Amino acid sequence: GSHMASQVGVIKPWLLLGSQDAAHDLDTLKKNKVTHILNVAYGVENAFLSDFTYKSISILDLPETNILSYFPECFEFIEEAKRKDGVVLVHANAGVSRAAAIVIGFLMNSEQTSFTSAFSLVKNARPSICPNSGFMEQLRTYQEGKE
Repeated sequence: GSHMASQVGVIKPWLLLGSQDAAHDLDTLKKNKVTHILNVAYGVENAFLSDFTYKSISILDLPETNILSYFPECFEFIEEAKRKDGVVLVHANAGVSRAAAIVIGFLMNSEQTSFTSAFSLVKNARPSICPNSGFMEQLRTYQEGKE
């Protein structure tokens, strides 16, 4: 639909979580010092191609989507933005399910923190998160083989 105001969540100094409206808000991308944009929706345009480094990974917000399977490509890119001393916006469409799951899993992977703690960090930053129940269960299981 038509563009609306948005509120991104701060996950790390260098890692933001938000919606496609945030991805399409040049005023706030500027203010937030964004350098990198990770688009994990389906069919959302990258609007400012000369202005940011982009990565698009097509993902469907369905409970049968295996969110874990997209982690390497997402986490690679997130780490690129960090290594460059930039800021990455991770977004999808609503930015409450796919994109939320990616960031929760990124915290679990990068710092070996629990699902419950990663989830709480992300939801405190972005109270609108609400991952689909497939993603939820997938995240609960993630990396349990290393215990």
